[PDB]
Amino acid sequence: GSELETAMETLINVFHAHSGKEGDKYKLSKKQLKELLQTELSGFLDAQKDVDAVDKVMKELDENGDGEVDFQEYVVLVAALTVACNNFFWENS
Amino acid sequence: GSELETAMETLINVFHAHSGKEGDKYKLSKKQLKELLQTELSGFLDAQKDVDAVDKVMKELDENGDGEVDFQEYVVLVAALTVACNNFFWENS
Repeated sequence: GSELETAMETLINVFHAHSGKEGDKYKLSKKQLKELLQTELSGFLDAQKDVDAVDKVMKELDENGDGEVDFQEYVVLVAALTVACNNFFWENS
Repeated sequence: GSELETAMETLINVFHAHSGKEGDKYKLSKKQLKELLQTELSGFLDAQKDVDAVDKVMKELDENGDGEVDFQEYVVLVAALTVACNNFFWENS
C-alpha cells in the first residue's frame, strides 16, 4: 500500500523471526529484548549522546526485566533508544 | 544498516513530512492523528475484524483528544490498529 503500511510489516518480520523458532510464539520474553536490540541494531548504541532518554529505556530493565512483550511494547521501545541517539533537528549534516 | 534500522527511518519520514509544513515542528497535534491515520493508511480500517482492540485505539480519542504526540506515541498507535485488523496467526492465506 504505502511505505508506512509496509513499515509495520517489516517490524513483525523480525519479531516472528525469533518468536517462531524459540519463544512464546504469540509473544516474546524480555530476556532476548536485550540482545535482540543490539543483535539487530548495533548502531544507535554506538553513540548515546543523550542520557535522560537513554536512562528511561534502560530504567525499564532496572524496574522488572521479568515478563513478556507484545509487539506494541517491542515496537515502542525500538523508537525509544532511536531518538536517544538519532540526531534529526539537533544536527542536520 | 538493516531492514529494522531503516524501519524507524521510514516512520519519521512521514512524521516530519506534515510536522515540517504545519504543526509543532518538534511534535504534532492529535487532531491530525485522525486523518493522518487513514489519509496514510486507508487499508487496516477496511476490515476491523476485532472490536476489543479497535475500541482501545478509539478509546484514546474518547478520553482526551486535546494534546500533542511525540513520535513514540505516534509509532505505538500505528501498531495498535495494525494488530486489530492484521491477521497473522489468526489466518495464514
